[PDB]
Amino acid sequence: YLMEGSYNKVFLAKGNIPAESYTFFIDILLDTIRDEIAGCIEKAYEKILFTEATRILFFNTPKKMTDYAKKRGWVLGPNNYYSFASQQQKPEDTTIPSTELAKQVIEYARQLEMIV
Amino acid sequence: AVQKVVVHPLVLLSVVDHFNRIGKVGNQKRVVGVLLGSWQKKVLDVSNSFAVPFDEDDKDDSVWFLDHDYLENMYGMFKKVNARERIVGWYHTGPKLHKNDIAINELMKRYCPNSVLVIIDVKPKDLGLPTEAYISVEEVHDDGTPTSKTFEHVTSEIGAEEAEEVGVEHLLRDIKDTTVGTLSQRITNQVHGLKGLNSKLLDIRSYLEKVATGKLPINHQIIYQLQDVFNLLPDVSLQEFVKAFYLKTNDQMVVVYLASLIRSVVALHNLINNKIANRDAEKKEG
Amino acid sequence: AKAIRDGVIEASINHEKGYVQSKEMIDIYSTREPQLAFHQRISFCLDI
Amino acid sequence: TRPANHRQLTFEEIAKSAKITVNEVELLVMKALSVGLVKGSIDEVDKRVHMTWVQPRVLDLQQIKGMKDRLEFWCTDVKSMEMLVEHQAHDILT
Repeated sequence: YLMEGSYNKVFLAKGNIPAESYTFFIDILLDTIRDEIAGCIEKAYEKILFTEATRILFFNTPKKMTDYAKKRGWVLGPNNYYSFASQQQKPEDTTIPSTELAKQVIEYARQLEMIV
Repeated sequence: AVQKVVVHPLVLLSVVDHFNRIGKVGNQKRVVGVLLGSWQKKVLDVSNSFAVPFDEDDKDDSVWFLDHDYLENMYGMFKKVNARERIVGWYHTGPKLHKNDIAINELMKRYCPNSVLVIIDVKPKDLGLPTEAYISVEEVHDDGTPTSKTFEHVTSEIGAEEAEEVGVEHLLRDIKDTTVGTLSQRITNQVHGLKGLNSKLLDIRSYLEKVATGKLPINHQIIYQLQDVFNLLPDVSLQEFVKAFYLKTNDQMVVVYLASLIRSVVALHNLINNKIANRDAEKKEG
Repeated sequence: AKAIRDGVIEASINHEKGYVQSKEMIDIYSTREPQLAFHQRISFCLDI
Repeated sequence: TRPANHRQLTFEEIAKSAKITVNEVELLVMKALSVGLVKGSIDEVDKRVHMTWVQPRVLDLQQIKGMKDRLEFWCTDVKSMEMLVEHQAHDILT
């Protein structure tokens, strides 16, 4: 269930143990998905109020949303999570194929006429 | 008016052998001679030449002499042996543009209208062609002198001839990077080409030496073209120019992928043509 | 959410409304994948 | 003044730097193109003009410092890219 996007079922398995305690393992299991929800806040979402993504983890209203909201963006505003969905800078690169392809063209010319 | 020049290796060596035959003076002597030949279809031609007797003293270097009797008689011999051959101009040995080569051309302009000169090289080293020709233009312009005249270099190259290529290719016998395939352009203009851009890059760097220290005339007619270089500097990588570049490249490796796909099958057919020469020969002969 | 995390699908979700929008991504041609599909097989067909 | 980056000005900027109204700047720039002091194109709907070629002017000993510097690192691009040519194209011809 950790393989796919099954989150809620994993947090249902957090507490539904028939075998033994498993407490130290579901506390690592807690942190390693805390930074995973704290990762998947970073999409091209819209404005989310201070209830929805406030309750996607396991909290009502502590300052843990101040810990995440000052940790990453989606800044604390008037019931607002700010979307800096930019993804703008990296394209329009002619020079990198004009270096790599400039290597690979001559590398095509090496095993083309010269005897090996 | 004049498109370009055509220079033969026979006259090209036929100046340097004169530099050998007056190289016994040791001190200083320039090979100045009369350049003979034609020009047809506004294409300048250079076939034959000789050299005129010339001396020059360092003090008061505004004095030249050409023996015009020697100019008349040997050229009359040359017309008599060859009525097709005629005058085309003159030449000097041209290390570094000696000063009498502003009025040598005015001295013998009465023979050829475009009495063109040719600067040659006696110590051959460059990354290009050490063959030069100017053209005479005079100017009554606003600035400069009222009587002003400055030579302008028409482009220069070595024209060939089907007769002379037998002797040229005979006299090479040294190295010749023929079998022009995927590699000859790579070295004649891609290794050598960017280094051809090196010298033209470095030449405006050589003009650049006058920032506050060099010669006294500043720009006037140098900087409109320099401004036009940075102005006409090509397009940056934002447009579909990028996407059309990817498009046609991505079209080109289709063709390369096709022929590359054919070649291995060709050599596979050549492999089966060898296994038939293996198995049906080893049992027969032994 | 993890389908945007792991790569697969790229575009946005309107979690407030409900709809998941997806852009029309055409002209993968200029994008430098089929040159790699070439280059995997150029050198390999030269190998055979 | 504008670099080779954009050099794309607007009719509001002509109305600012020349204090002349919106309905006359096109009659100005058609005359500039007819004289041929400038060479560029005119958009009307986005109110911008793609100026390409300008009449070349004169300059003092300060602009040759900038043209000097823009020449300077343009040398090492030819050095750097030709360096790959002689290195990778080494064995192709001796």
